[PDB]
Amino acid sequence: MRIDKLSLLNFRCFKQLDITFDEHITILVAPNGAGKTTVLDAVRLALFPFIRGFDASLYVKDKSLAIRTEDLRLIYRQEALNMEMSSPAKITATGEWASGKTATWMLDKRGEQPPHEDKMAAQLTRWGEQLQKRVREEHSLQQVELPLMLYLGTARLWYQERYQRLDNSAFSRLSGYDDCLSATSNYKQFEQWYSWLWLSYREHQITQLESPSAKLKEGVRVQRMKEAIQAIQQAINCLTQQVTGWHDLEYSASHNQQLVMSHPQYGKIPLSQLSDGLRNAVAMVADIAFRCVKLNPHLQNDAALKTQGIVLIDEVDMFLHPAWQQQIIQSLRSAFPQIQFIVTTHSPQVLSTVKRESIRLLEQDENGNGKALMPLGATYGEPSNDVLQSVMGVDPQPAVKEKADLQKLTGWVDQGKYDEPKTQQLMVALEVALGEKHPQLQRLQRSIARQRLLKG
Amino acid sequence: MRIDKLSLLNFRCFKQLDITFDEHITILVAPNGAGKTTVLDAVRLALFPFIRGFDASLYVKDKSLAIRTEDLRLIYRQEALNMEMSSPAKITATGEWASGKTATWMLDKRGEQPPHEDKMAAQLTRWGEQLQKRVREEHSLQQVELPLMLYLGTARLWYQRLDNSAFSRLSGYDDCLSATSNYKQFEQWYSWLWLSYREHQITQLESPEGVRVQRMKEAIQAIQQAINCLTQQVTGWHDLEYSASHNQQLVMSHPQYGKIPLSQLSDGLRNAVAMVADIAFRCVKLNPHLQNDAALKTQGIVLIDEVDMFLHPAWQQQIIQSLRSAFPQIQFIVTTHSPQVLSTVKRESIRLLEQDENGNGKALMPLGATYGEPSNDVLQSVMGVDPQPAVKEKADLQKLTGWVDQGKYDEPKTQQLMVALEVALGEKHPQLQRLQRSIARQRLL
Amino acid sequence: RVREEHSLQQVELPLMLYLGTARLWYQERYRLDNSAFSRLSGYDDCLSATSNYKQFEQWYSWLWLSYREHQITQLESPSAKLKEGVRVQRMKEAIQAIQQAINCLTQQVTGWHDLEYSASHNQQLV
Amino acid sequence: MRHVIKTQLGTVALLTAHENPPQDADQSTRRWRNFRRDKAAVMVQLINEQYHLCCYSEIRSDLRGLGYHIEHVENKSQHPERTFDYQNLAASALDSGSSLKGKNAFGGHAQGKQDVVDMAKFIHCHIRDCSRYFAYLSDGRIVPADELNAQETENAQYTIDLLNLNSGFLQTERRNHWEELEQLFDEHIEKDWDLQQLLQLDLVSTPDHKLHEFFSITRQFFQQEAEQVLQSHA
Ligand SMILES: Nc1ncnc2c1ncn2[C@@H]1O[C@H](COP(=O)(O)OP(=O)(O)OP(=O)(O)O)[C@@H](O)[C@H]1O
Repeated sequence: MRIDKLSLLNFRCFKQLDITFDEHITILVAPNGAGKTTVLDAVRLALFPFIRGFDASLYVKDKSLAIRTEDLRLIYRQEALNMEMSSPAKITATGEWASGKTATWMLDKRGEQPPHEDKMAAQLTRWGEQLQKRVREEHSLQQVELPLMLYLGTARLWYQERYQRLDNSAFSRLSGYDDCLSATSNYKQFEQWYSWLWLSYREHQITQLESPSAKLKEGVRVQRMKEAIQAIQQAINCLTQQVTGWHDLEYSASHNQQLVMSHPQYGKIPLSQLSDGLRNAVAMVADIAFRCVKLNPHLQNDAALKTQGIVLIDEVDMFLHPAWQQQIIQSLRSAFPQIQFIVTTHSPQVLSTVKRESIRLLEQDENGNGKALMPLGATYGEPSNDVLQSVMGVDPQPAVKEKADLQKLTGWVDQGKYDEPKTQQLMVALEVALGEKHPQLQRLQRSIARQRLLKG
Repeated sequence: MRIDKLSLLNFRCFKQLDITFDEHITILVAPNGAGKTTVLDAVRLALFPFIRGFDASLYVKDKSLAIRTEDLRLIYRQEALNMEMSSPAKITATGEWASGKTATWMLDKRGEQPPHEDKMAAQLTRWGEQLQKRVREEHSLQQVELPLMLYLGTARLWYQRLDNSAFSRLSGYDDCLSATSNYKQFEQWYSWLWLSYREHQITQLESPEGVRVQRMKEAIQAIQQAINCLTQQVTGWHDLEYSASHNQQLVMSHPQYGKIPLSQLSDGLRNAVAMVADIAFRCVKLNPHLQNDAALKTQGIVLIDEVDMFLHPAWQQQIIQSLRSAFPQIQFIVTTHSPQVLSTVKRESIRLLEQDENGNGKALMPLGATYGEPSNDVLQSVMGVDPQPAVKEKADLQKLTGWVDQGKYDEPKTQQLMVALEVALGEKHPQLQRLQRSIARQRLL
Repeated sequence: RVREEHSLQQVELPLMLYLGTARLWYQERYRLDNSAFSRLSGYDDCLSATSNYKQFEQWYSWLWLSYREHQITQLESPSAKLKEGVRVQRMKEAIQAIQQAINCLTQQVTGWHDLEYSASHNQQLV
Repeated sequence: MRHVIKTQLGTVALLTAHENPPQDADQSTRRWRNFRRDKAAVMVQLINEQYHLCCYSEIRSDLRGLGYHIEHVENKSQHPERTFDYQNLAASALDSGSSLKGKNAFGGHAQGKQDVVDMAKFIHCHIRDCSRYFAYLSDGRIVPADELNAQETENAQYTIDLLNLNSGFLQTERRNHWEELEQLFDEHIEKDWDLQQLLQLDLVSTPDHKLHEFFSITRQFFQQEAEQVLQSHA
C-alpha cells in the first residue's frame, strides 16, 4: 500500500492544503505552529478504513481514529461577538492498494453530524475484508502477503511500564494490526512476545537435544524461532551497532529476567540502564521489526527486507546526538527497504542527508491557506550551516552582544574604509571581545590584505 | 545552598570522577552513554538529605532517592566472559549551606547492604529541620529565607492557598526532586489565579482585602516578568494574561499585532513557557516576604536534563541567557548535545565528559573558544563532528577534486570518474559545476 | 448560509420559542462551551418543555465580565483602544438592549430595574 | 544590480496587443491571461537581452532548474496602461508555471513587490546608475553604498527590503561565490598567472548570450582589473 497525495479542507489548522509524498522517504519541516502533527493526524485518519476491515476498530473505544467536532476549524473575529464553524471538513487521499490498483477515497464531516465516507472508502474496507478471508483459508498452496500500517508518536516512551504464538494462522497473523495506529507506547507487548519467543526457542532446543527422534517435525519449529530472532536482531543492529557499538538484543534469565545488549568493551548490561537515545531507537526499530515478523511468517529471514506498508514517525531524531543524526535515515532505509517513511524533524544534520525532492516546508498565511514547497537550493551532502540558513532561515552566527558591531565592521571593511582610526579601534575592540581567531575576523583580515595588494 | 565539587567512586559507569561546578551556570556536554544523567543523578542524591528534613518529604520512601544495587559498577572480564560487581559506591559533595557554612558530606552503599551516610550528612537533615521549625513562628519579626531545590528530568512532560503560613510556604517543596511541568496544569492554575484577581479587581470598580489580593498581584507580576525575560527579545510578545473576552483563553500582547492566543504556538515554546512559569511560581510560594522580587532574589539549585528538548534552532540560542536573566541568583546545572546552545556561553561554563579503557572519567573545559562562534565551528571543535555528512559519493568527490587540483583533468580515468559522478549526483551538482569551471579556467593559457 | 466565510449578503434568522408551565421558577429551584458562541445557539431547546434560565445566566455573566475587563484595561493602560473599542461598543450595546427589554415590563409597576452582574454580592445577578 | 540595455523593439503580437492599452485591473488581468500563447517569444527575447541572468538577483535560473517568468517593473495593477509596453517588461527567476511562490520568495515573487510599489524610491535595472547604489559584503549580505546621500540610502534600503534580496538562499549563494573568488585570487597569486585571461571567462559573454552569475560581485571583487577587462572588451 502507498499514498501519493493528500489534500485537506477546513481541518484543524489549514483552510486548505495540497501535499505530495515521495515514494520512499519524506521529511516535513515547519518553523511555526503544529502543521506537521496535523498532516500526520490526517494521514493516520485516512488509513483507518483499511484496518477497520480486519475487525480492528474502535472496540477499545478509540475516539481519535475518526473526525471529531474538535477537528473542525473555528474562526475568531475580534470585532464580532459570535463564533462559527467552517464546514464541511474533508480529507482526500490518492495512492495505491495493490500492484496497479490506483484509487482515490474521501472522508468528510458536517457540523455535529456523524462522519461520512464515500464509496471508495467502503471499497477500502472491502479489500481488507477479502484479505482477511484469504488469510483464514489456510488450506491453500498460494501465499497471501499483508501490508504494514504503523504510527509512532511523541508519547511512545512515556509510560513504557504498563500492560503468545508465531505460526501461519489467522489469529497469529492478524495480531500484527493490534494497536498499530495507537498513540500510546507499545513496548510491553514486544517485551512479552520476545520473552516468550526466546524461552520457547531454548526449551524446544533442549527438548530436541534430549530426544531428536522428532527431527522432521520439531527441528523446523526451532528453525522458525531462530529465523524470527535473527531477523529482529539484524534489523536492530542495522541502527545501533555502527554508531554506538551495542548489538544483539537478547532475553536473559540470569540478569533478573531482562532484555540485555552486548558491547565489545562494556559487556552485557540491561536495556533499562542504557541511555535515552539507545532505548528510544531500540523501541522504534523493534516495533516495525516484530510487526513485520508477525504479519508475514512465511518470509523467514527476509520478513523485514520484503515487507511493504507505511510508517509515520514524529520527531524521528529524538534524544540522538549530531553524529547519530547523520545516519538515522539511511539506517532506516537499509533496515526496511520496501516501506514508505513519512517523518518530521527540525535538525539540519538530518536534512543534509536527503535530496531536496524529499523535503516539504509547510507554511500558512493570515487566512489559513497552506503550502508545502521544496527547498530552492541543494541540500544533499551540503554542510550543516548551509542547510540551516538556506532552508530553515537561521543565521549560524548567534545574536550575542557583539554581533551588531561585527556587522558594522564588516560593512566598513569590505567597502574600502579600513585605514580610518574608527575602523581600527572597532577592530581591536572586537578582537579583544571575541578573540583574534574568529573566522569572520580572519576573512576580514584576508579582505584587507587583498585590497592592499590590489592598489599597486 | 551551593554545590562546588562532586566526587564519584564506582558509581554507574565511572570508576572515579571529580567535577567542579560553576557558580551560576554549568553545562555538561558529551555523546550518548557518556554519563550526563549519571552526574545529574549523583547530584540529586547528594541533596536528598536536606529535603528529608521537611515533613513534605519525611514520608518520601521512594527507592529512586537512594543508592540501589544497580548503581554499582560492573566490569567486563573478557577472558572469563563474566560481569564482576565492584563495591562500594560513594558520593562526596562539597558546598555551602548558608552564608559562611562550608561542609563536606558523603554517602555510600556496600554490596547488597542498605546505603549508609556519614556523620556530616545528618547535620544537613538537622539544618532542614531547624529551618522547618523556624518557619512555624508566629510573632517573629526576622525573616526566614528558603532555598529552591528542583530537578527536571527527561520525563518532565509525561503527566492553591498562596497564604503566608507554614503549610503554604512549605508546599513549595512538593515533588521538587521529581518535578513535572506540562502546559495543561500550568494553564489550569494560572487561569485560577487570574480569575481570582479579576474578581477582586471588579469588586473595587463596583464599590469604590489586603493580604490575599496583594499576594495574588505580586505573584502575577513576578511570573509575567520572568516570562518576559524569555519571549520579549526574540519577538515582541509580552505580558501573558487570561482574557475572558477572548473566548476564555490565555493571550500575549504585541505592540504591532495586538493580542494572540497562547494555544496557537508550537509545543516546544509552550513547554518552555510552562517551565519558566513553574520555577517562578515555586519561587513566589517559597519566599512570600520578597513580594514581586521573589524570582530575582531567591537562591537555590535547579537541575535540568536535555535543556533543549523540542526547541527550534532559533530558540536554542536564547535559552541560557533567558534563564540567567530571569533568575540571577540561582545555580543552574544543565546538560545538552546541541551546538547552538554552546555557541552562546563562555568556555569556563562547559564540561566535556570522557573516559578511558579502564573507566576513569574526566570533566574538562574545552580547549578552544565558543562564545559568539558559528555553529559549524563549535560542532567541529567541541564535538569533533564534521559539518559535512559522509554520503556515499563523498570519497569519490574528494578524490576527483584532488586530481583536478594538481592538473590531471585530461587523463581518461579522470573523465570516466567525472561521467560516473555526473550520472550519479546529476549535472547541476554545485561541486561538479565548480570542478568544470576550474577545468575550463586552466585552459586558454 | 450562516457558516460561510467572506459573504456579502446578510442572513436574517427568525425567532422561535415556546414558554410553557415548565418555565416557572419555584422556591429553591436554582466554562462556556464553544458552541455557546454561535448564532445558531439561539435555537437551543427553543421548543422543548424545559427551563432555560441557566443558559441566559451563564452567557450574561460572560458579557458583564468581558465588559468589566475592557473597562479595567482602558483605565490602566490607555494605549490599545483601536479595533479593541469596537468590541467594547458591541458588548455595551448588547447589554443595554437586554436591559431595556427587561425594563419594559418591571419598572413601571414594581420599580425594579437594571438587571446586572455584581461581584460584590458573591457574583450574582442583581 | 546590473543595468540592462534594450536594443529590440519586440514582437509583432506584442506590438499589436499594445495598440489598445488596458485601462483597469480587470481588463489587464484578463488580457494577460489570454496572451499566454505568445509569451514564449517575448520571454526568449527578454532572457537573451539579459544574458540569462535574473533582472534583480543576477542568478542563472537555467543552471539551477528554477525557470523564468515575465515581470512587470511597474505593477500592471497600478498602471495597467503599460501591460503590453515592452519597456516595462523584464525576466525574473522562479517561473510562474514544489519550490515556488511563498513567504521566502524573492525578485518579482517577493511578498512586498506583489502588494504595492513606490516608484519614487524604487531602484531597478532600467535606471542607468543603479549599480552604484549597492555593495556586496563578505558574509553574503547586500547593503547600500557608503558614498550615498542621506536620501539615496533610504531608497536603497527600501528597494532591498521590497524584493527580499537578503533571504537565506541568496545570502548562502553569494557567500559561496565570494569564497570561490577568494580561492581564485589565491590561486592566481600562487601560480604567477595573469589576471585578465581568466577574467574574460567570467566578464565577457559568449555567442549564445550567456554571462556568469553574480556579475556585480565579481566586478567589485577585482577593483581595477575587472574595469580594465570590461573596457578592453566592450
Ligand atoms: N552499573 C553499571 N555498570 C556499568 N556501566 C553502567 C552501569 N549502569 C549504567 N552503565 C552504563 O552507563 C551508561 C549510561 O550513562 P548515561 O545514561 O548517563 O548516558 P548519557 O547518554 O550521557 O545520558 P542521557 O542520554 O540520559 O542524558 C551506559 O553505557 C550504561 O551502559
